[PDB]
Amino acid sequence: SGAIYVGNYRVVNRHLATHNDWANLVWEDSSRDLLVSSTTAQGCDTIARCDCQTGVYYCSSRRKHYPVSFSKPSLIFVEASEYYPARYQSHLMLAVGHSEPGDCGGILRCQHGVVGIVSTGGNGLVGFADVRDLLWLDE
Ligand SMILES: NC(=O)[C@H]1CCC(=O)N(Cc2cccc3cc[nH]c23)C1
Ligand SMILES: [Zn+2]
Repeated sequence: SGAIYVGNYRVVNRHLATHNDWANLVWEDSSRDLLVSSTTAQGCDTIARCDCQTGVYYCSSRRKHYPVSFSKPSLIFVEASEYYPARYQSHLMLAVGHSEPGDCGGILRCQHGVVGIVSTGGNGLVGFADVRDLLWLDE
């Protein structure tokens, strides 16, 4: 589980979005596994605007934060799940680290702020949905 709160927006994994998220839909992309909904309260998270390839993510299946090296956003083949058939997910960053499905939503942070959220895993790998290119989150 996990969301990002910047301004009047809430960023969640599209596969974990609620009825409230869908009834206040701002933008969704199934190929990126992202969904953005609108909020009444004002969020304080800082979105990183950078090309950083090192950061720290939160892993709820271990209650720990882990430092990682991750790839630049790209089209990666992702195995079938109960939410999506086997497809290519775009804007995906891979890292060597522990991940379990319930870890989706855990934030990846660098020295400039929030980079993205946990979205894929398996085989000792962890994949993150990049949010740094969504400049409209600060406006
Ligand atoms: N973005 C996607 O396609 C998601 C859809 C829902 C989902 O459970 N997964 C599989 C998955 C995610 C995170 C961690 C692990 C570990 C094993 N399987 C994992 C992928
Ligand atoms: Zn950075």
